[PDB]
Amino acid sequence: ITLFVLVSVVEAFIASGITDPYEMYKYVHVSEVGNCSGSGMGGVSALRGMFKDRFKDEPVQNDILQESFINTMSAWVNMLLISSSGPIKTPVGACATSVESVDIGVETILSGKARICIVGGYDDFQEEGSFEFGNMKATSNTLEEFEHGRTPAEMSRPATTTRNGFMEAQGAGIQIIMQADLALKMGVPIYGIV
Amino acid sequence: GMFKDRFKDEPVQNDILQESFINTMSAWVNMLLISSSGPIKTPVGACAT
Amino acid sequence: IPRETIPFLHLRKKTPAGDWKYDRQLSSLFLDGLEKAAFNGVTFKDKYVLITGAGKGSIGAEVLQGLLQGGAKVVVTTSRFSKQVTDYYQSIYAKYGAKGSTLIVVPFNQGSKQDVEALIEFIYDTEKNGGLGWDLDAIIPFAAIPEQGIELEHIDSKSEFAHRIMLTNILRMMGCVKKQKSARGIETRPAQVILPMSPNHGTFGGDGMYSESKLSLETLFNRWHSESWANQLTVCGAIIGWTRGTGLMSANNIIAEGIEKMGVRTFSQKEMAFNLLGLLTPEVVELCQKSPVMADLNGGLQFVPELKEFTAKLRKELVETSEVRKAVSIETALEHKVVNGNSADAAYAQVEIQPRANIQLDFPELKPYKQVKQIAPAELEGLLDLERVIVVTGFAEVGPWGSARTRWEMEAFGEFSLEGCVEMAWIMGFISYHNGNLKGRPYTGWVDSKTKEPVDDKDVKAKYETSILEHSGIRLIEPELFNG
Amino acid sequence: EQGIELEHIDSKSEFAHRIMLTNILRMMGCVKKQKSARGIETRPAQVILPMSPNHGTFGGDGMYSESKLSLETLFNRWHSESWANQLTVCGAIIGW
Amino acid sequence: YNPEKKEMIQEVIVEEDLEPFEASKETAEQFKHQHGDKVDIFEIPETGEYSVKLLKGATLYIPKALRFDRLVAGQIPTGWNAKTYGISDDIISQVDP
Amino acid sequence: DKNESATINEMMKHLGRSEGNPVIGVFQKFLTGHPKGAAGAWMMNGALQILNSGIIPGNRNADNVDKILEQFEYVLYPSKTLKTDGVRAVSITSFGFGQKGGQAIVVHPDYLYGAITEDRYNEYVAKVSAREKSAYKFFHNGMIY
Amino acid sequence: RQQLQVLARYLKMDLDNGERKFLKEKDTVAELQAQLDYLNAELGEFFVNGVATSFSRKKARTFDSSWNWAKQSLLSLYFEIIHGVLKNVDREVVSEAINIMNRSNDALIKFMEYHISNTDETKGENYQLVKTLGEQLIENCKQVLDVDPVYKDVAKPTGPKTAIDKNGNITYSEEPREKVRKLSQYVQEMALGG
Amino acid sequence: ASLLLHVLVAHKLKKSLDSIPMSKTIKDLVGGKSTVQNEILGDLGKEFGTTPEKPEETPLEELAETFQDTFSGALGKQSSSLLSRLISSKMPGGFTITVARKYLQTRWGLPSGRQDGVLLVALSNEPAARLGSEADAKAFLDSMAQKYASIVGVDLLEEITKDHKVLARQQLQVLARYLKMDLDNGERKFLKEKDTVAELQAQLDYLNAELGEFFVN
Ligand SMILES: Nc1ncnc2c1ncn2[C@@H]1O[C@H](COP(=O)(O)O)[C@@H](O)[C@H]1OP(=O)(O)O
Ligand code: NA
Ligand code: NA
Ligand code: NA
Ligand code: NA
Ligand code: NA
Ligand code: NA
Repeated sequence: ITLFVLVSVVEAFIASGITDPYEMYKYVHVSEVGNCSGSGMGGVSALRGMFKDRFKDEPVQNDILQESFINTMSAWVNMLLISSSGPIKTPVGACATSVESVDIGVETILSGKARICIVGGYDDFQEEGSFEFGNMKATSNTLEEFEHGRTPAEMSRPATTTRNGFMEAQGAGIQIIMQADLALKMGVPIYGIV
Repeated sequence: GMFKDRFKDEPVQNDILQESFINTMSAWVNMLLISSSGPIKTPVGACAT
Repeated sequence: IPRETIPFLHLRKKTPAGDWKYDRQLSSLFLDGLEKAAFNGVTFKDKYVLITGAGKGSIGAEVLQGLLQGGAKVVVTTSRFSKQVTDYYQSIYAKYGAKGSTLIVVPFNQGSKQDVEALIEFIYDTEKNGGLGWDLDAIIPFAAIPEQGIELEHIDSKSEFAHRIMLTNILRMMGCVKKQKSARGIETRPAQVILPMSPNHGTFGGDGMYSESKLSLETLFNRWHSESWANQLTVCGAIIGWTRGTGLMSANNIIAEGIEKMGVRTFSQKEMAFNLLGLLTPEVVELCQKSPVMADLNGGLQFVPELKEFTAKLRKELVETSEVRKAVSIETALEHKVVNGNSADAAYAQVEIQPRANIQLDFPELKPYKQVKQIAPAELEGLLDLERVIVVTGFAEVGPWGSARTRWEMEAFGEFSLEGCVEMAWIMGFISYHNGNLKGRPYTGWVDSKTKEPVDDKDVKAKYETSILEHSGIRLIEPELFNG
Repeated sequence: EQGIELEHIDSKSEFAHRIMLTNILRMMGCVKKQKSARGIETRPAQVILPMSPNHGTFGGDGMYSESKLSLETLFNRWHSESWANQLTVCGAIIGW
Repeated sequence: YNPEKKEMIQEVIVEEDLEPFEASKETAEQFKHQHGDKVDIFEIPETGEYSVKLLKGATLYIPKALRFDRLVAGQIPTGWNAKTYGISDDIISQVDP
Repeated sequence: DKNESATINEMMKHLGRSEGNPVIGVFQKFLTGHPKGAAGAWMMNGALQILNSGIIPGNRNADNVDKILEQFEYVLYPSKTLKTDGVRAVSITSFGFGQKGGQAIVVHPDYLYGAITEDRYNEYVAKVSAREKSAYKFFHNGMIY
Repeated sequence: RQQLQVLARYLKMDLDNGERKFLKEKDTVAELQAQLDYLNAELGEFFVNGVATSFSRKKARTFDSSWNWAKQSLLSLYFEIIHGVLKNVDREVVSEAINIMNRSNDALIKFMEYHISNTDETKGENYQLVKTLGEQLIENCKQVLDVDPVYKDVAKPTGPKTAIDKNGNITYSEEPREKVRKLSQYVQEMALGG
Repeated sequence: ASLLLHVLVAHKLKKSLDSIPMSKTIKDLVGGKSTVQNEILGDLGKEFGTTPEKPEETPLEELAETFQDTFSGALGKQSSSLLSRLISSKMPGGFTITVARKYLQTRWGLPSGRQDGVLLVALSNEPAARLGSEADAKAFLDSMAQKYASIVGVDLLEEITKDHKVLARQQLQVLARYLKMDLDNGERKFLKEKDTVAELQAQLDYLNAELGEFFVN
């Protein structure tokens, strides 16, 4: 999950024409670049290492616990790219964490605690999660879909008569948000007003 | 229950996943006591949450 | 209609002698139906129809568009049930499906006795029993498979099967809806069967058992009288004429213009669909209930003699003219080259430019101020604290459709640009950049990651797109991606 | 086939139709192939087709009428296909 | 939980065919699905249950026990019970502590 | 999908949205599936791309719209892409386990430039144009190497 | 080997029962295989494969949401005219008008009324064109509200044209028929014969 | 069907039979926990086959009578799975479901139908941990036989020769191992062939369904 976030953050800075994160510190205090991105379950592969692989006495990094936490994707982003000493408010919002993130991000800038904020959500897919969503009957039953002659392409069909559960996926999404006044000053692209 | 008890085919509630999430303590509080339709912003902050 | 003249579309009456001759009166009834239909339209509201053989590119599909436009409720069979076919019929309904219309697509093999019985059971069964709870008003059994190059001595498995689809299981299908109606004491809602008949029975040869299939259907004109099913089914034979396919280059289309020079009419699929939908007008529905109807929809083709030898001559003369011109062309080209040299024809061959991908960041377009100031109210200028306006400055994703660039192409357009295709090929590791010698020659650009063979951007789509789509988006879980 | 109307047409009738049409076509085809194999262009076999004047006139004949009517294609296939030197067709419309 | 006796499991490869044992058809089929060649299952004609012969080459998990060296924790006082605060049995069994 | 349709429909009904002016729904998960936490970040990326392109993508898997949703007269469920002559604002709505409701509104960025002077805008346009050329330089180098 | 044998005898174990049952089953396989082979010899592979079942009630897709598709059709027409994809000559705009009329209800009229009335003709000739087409289409839909919908093919009827260039390439186009521009005229052509 | 439905709904909510009154509905008993309603309806479909129109709103007394009209008295897939798990997870080593039916036939003289009832009652009084001794397992089934006696209203050595046949059986096994004899190869090949018979029989049955006996003969 941390790899998906690192790639997403990098690509998002490039989409904002910020090639070197440290450019922000020409315009802004080290204390005023924040990360309000979050996750529903976080590093679930690390959770398996903790709870299952350890139980089987399979070899597992001694720091595996650190890698499971929802707030360590944002930690690696700061420790590898950003180097901010700014806000770090990490939402758990299940399927809504990305919008919760934007909300926290907006309020964090409007409070004066930050002028730029990384924002968004991320979650992986793994055996255990898939099974549990199945036990809750939240996900489409693929054998039922096949009985109905549905191909995988057409198994996620919102607002349809025959819709029959959600199709689970994996990945990350990052936005960079800032004061319009700063965006204009920095001459970065402006894709939308929150 | 999700990662170990299931693996051992020990019986485990089918909604066990819902009960693991950081944001469902706050859900039960709202669903049993408060009944607010107000903000719900749930931080993960390790030792600083 | 000039008396002494037989129209290009007419109905027929059975003479006591037993032949089906043109009838001026019935033909007037039908042709007036068509004229009315063309100016004012025909409604099919409250008409329940089963149609087999309505695949894309067919006459059936043009009939189906019409039924839906008129508010019919229709069951379409497909023997090629698939997401492509499912989406095809959805787009037809989304375009033509009138108020009161419904379209029901079912997989169905008219070759299978079991499918025939199961389909009719499904149509007639209650909604409580997972059926449609319908009672059919029209059956259009156009399902068929081509037989070509199969003369008498070649007739085998395919032909015997084809004959099952195109005759024996049509009888079975009719019999089933007869049984279902009678079972429920339905004596006063006959289903009109639009039989697809042929004017030419082993005229051309090599059609396997096509001609035997299509001629056999002509018994139903008499069985309607002689058996106990007249109140349940009515028979409406359409003698379907020469029908130019999807309007592309066919071996049959190229001689159509030639056939028409004889004073004879070939038909577009829309024309033939109109002709056929003209048999579901209230007037001819009622005519079918009196006695079996027979509609010649064969553009006076009956009247050109030795139709096979003539057809065959038209094709020979076209092909001859083409072949000799192509040969004489190639030879005068070579005679030029020998006389003038390979110099003369290097100062001829143009230089073509193939595209390379040029992936863009797509920053938003900034319009000139005069134009952008018209968007927002005049009053907004200097009204906002811009430190308290929050703005998205950049965005990105990692997901089933690659980057935000590639996902957007797929979301919005359903297919990749060159730039989309090259980005996916790069993400997925199909291709890697290379800059240095490749087998002693210097090379700059894409290379297949496995073979290290060079790859032009123009070839990326042909080489890798099928795999990119097979292994992107929502698909079967690949164990290598989730730790086995 | 007796007492078999449209809705009764099943195994017996589909089989009867095989005897009385599809395997007659097959039989003709075989003697065509055997003659041609031996370059026999000048000894046609005369096929006395047993045809019917009544096609679903009486009803309840299963697929009798479809069998007997189908045979009438051979009047045209003799001209349109490559077997005219091997088989000749002689339809007998057999009465009561 | 006893930090002095952590329960773990060790993968071992069966060196010798095991003694057969009885199990449901459903369970026997589950064993067969996992082990393939390396287990035989056979219907017991009388009972309708199945015999399960785990064969040489099959993988087993044999419980073993670790001594851990964090023996102490700040724990909510012994006897604490959500029930004494008024929380229903139905909430207690639904919800994480 | 029913709950969401009903809550959007009632938001519009209460704020007196014009009869005959339904919001146009995009259902991005037909293509991507549901990535839990990231769900709304993908939807936001899409909203931004819609605003800037003026293109509203179609739910290509909307084979048949649930009859139950006809009642929500302020929602349109398109099956195919519309190239519009502009989109001024987009609603992103999210619903998570444990009563996590969410709405963001994103407004078209050209509404910002209304607030500043011609001089300031022109300076910005110059500066972005330069940054963009440099970003393209960075991106292509970073991709191939 | 002999010690095993005497132990088997004592236990009343029948060491060969398994192989006995197998040999018997192997025979009934060959017996069935021959019956199935005979049917393939008589009917042929094409027929035996061909006669396989496809129909299945659970694969029945059902399309009935015309109420939604009308508003989509309308908006697609509207923007095609604004962008000049459709012009005031194209017959596609007459037939797409028929399909909208064929779905006229109170909601559809309210939808067109909103969109057509709120289009600003001053934005360009295409906006004026759609506003006029729109007003006319609303008037139509009002009249045909409470009228049975109708099959009306308004397409350009065509005839075959075959051409062979100087280099013997064979072209086939579908060309407009001389004196036959619409189906009213097609019916006339058919009545007169030849 | 009333004992079978009571036990399945009681065991799901993890409550004794007396805690769940049969006058209440599934929707009622579940509270707002629709996650658990979907499981009970899935379990009743797995068990009996079909279901009334709205089973969640039908009181369990009434649901029982609808199932009773189409019920053979046989245990069905869901009950059988839960009784297999009860025995395999809560009974002491070697105490099979077959050992537990031999004990209910020997000690209490109950045939296959009544043992089905004793084990259903045992499932709704499922011990929390595995029982320690064969003594504790018999003590449990004795207590569960008397609870079944209440609910249905009913009133309640050649082991040396077996011990030798076990020795003989094991001596055979070690000799077979030494000889590299695969005593079960025969049965293995038979099971495989029996499957390819059913496979062909189905192909031949399908052709008879399509063409009919008259044509195929
Ligand atoms: N076995 C079959 N069962 C049903 N319909 C068939 C079968 N084989 C072919 N068809 C249909 O016959 C039609 C013939 O059309 P045409 O007039 O172009 O010959 C096809 O488009 C096809 O529809 P589909 O392809 O959906 O099965
Ligand atoms: Na899943
Ligand atoms: Na919890
Ligand atoms: Na290019
Ligand atoms: Na994505
Ligand atoms: Na569909
Ligand atoms: Na679709």
